[PDB]
Amino acid sequence: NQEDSMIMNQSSIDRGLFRSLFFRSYMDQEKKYGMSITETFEKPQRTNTLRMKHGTYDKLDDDGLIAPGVRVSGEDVIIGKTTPISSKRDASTPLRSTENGIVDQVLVTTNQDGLKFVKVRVRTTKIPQIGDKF
Amino acid sequence: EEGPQVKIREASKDNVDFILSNVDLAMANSLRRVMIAEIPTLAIDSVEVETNTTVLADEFIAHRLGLIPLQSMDIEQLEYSRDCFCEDHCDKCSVVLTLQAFGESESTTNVYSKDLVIVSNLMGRNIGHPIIQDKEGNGVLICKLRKGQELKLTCVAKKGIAKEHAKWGPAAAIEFEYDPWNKLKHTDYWYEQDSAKEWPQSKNCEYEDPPNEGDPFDYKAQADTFYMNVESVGSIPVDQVVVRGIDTLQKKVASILLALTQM
Amino acid sequence: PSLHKMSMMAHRVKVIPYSTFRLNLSVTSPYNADFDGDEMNLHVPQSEETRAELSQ
Amino acid sequence: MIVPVRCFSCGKVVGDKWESYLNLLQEDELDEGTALSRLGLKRYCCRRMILTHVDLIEKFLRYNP
Amino acid sequence: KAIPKDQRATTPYMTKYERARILGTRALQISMNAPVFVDLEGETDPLRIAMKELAEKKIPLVIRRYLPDGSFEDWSVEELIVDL
Amino acid sequence: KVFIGRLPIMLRSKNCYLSEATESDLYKLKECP
Amino acid sequence: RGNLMGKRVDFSARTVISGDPNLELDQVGVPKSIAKTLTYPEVVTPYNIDRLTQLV
Amino acid sequence: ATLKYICAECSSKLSLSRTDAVRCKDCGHRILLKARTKRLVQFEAR
RNA sequence: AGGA
Ligand SMILES: Nc1ncnc2c1ncn2[C@@H]1O[C@H](COP(=O)(O)CP(=O)(O)OP(=O)(O)O)[C@@H](O)[C@H]1O
Ligand SMILES: [Mg+2]
Ligand SMILES: [Zn+2]
Ligand SMILES: [Zn+2]
Ligand SMILES: [Zn+2]
Repeated sequence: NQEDSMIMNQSSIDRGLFRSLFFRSYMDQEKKYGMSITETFEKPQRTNTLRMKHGTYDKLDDDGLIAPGVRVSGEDVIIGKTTPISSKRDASTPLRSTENGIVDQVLVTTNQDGLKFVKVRVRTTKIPQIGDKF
Repeated sequence: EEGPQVKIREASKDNVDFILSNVDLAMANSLRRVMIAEIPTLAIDSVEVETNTTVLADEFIAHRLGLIPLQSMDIEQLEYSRDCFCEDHCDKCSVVLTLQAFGESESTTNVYSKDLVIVSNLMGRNIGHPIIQDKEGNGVLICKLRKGQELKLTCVAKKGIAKEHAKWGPAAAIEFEYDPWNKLKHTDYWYEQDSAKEWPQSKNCEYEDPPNEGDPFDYKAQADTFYMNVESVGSIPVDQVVVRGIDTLQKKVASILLALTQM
Repeated sequence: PSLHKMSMMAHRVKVIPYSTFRLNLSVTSPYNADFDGDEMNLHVPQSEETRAELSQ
Repeated sequence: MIVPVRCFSCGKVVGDKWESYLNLLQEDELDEGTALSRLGLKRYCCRRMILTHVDLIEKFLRYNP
Repeated sequence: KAIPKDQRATTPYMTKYERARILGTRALQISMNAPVFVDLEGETDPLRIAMKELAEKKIPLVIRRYLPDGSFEDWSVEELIVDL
Repeated sequence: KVFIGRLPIMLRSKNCYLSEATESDLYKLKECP
Repeated sequence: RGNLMGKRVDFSARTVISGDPNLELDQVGVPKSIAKTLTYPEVVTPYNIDRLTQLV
Repeated sequence: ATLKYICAECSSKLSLSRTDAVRCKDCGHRILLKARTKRLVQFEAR
């Protein structure tokens, strides 16, 4: 506990001392491109584009969205989206590499226009550890 | 009667005051540590969630379920899953609890330690029953629901120790004191005018003689006589937090002998 | 900062648990480090030649 | 936000002691220092648990879904 | 220009920088599977072997000490005093 | 008579819905009192 | 000053620091995760061949 | 069995497919939530 | 907008 550091009761931490909830909302929307060229919220496979993320697409359901129960981890794809051109380019939103947790709330709405708008809240519990500030 | 002596000052369901005499401090303390740290208990260690419409998070509730004290009377006739030969768990190594609650009422529907139901076979052994020390017989308040707020969980309680997680803590605080009159000079009182005035007198001062000023310093004097209070949580009864502590420490030593034998 | 010859010193690795770099307390003054949430940088030499420079 | 089971510091079960502490205050018109003490909470670690709790759950319960 | 052996006026002692550069160079060489001029008495670290070569004074290298004008004195690691 | 653009309203101001709302209303409205 | 005098570099790590009375003045506590990332390029030599074959 | 989406306010189950209108089958409010997995979640209680 |  020398030079501005402290000793914490590991026992207390187990009992719930200083534990916190951490949330984060990843968001996306289907974009329409003039000539009725829309993006798709779907789980993509190979199909001529091959331009997809290095992590699992398997946690995604047929709507290109993870169910609100699922444990997510690396660069697991949270939102599945595609943009074809004159075909499935990948526009899939992966969980911030540095993070992990459990899918908390998925929200499927409408844009001010009329496009498919999506928001994904992910939740983790942060337990007091050695380098933590107080 | 034998080597180190014991004299219970006050006993109850969940607290034992006693005076440990004819011992070394290093031994009273080693016993102190064991009672906190190394006596096995049963505690929920796996929570599988089916439904939660609650205002609380799956893991927040999960954390709470572990801390709910369970019957660990016959804990010795249960295996550590680590040692048990199954894929995951079984009746030899675990107790399976169930919790289902729904807000049928308009008023806030509560979720208690009692609402847990054993679904596994207890092999006719006193284990897994949620400890209810409560006046109205409810035990720990896990949660609160409103209307369509539902909760569905399956819990696997397992044998474990405090060193792994404090939820397997068989005992709450352990009172420990020696030399209420500081005759050993194991402390040096911080004061302003008078140490004797500024510092409160211990209740244990009554069970030892005052120093008497007109006496030289007893350097030969060693520490024996320990005023202790062991408090139980419910999992194991007070006497057994003491006894099982003594037995745990004893086995811990015996292992060293056996280790030397294999060598 | 790194206003010093001593604000960059060579150390012996000690692989350990938990997520923080651990330093001896006496070494605290040359770096001007404290543990109110300070972070530090580690640089690994890739040569047998550069390693010597560091140790020597 | 919902009464902690067990005192952080010593581990004494405190999860049951909430509903009663609130009754001893309303129904029994008692002061906090007595109510806590009647419930057995003697060590200040145990006392702060019940005394300094802010049962936020009750607010969250007030939202429809 | 290159100063002759008689006429050399630099230190008869090896510099902290010279010693370091020699140990480094020899460690790098030993590590690149170069021949070792000492019995490795169970030795395996090329730096530890380099210290042994410098101790037995069996390092076949020369320090070319340049002067500000461009001239230089050549010194054998054999002839350089190691009070370092 | 004629539409001349849209003005961002400050929450809890006279022109905002919540100004006149009761605790019970705000809770319905999914807003923290 | 941005890309020549100073540069971003590989074989570099950064975390929070904490003091340790059980570390020697000259050592540094390196979190396992950091050690499992930072790499040193060792040459296959007869002296190390067996050791290296094991780390691989 | 199976309830694809849940309405954010009235909490009524919706169960819709791609191109089936992002709106509630009673009230308006285009909000819609996802309804948690059948693949069940398990936590170490520590 | 924050960190030593
Ligand atoms: N803007 C800045 N630029 C560079 N270094 C800075 C800086 N601000 C702070 N520091 C560094 O951080 C050190 C600590 O400053 P502070 O965090 O404010 C605590 P303190 O002022 O040293 O007093 P204390 O040790 O009694 O608590 C400084 O001595 C300095 O090296
Ligand atoms: Mg600082
Ligand atoms: Zn088993
Ligand atoms: Zn306490
Ligand atoms: Zn609706």
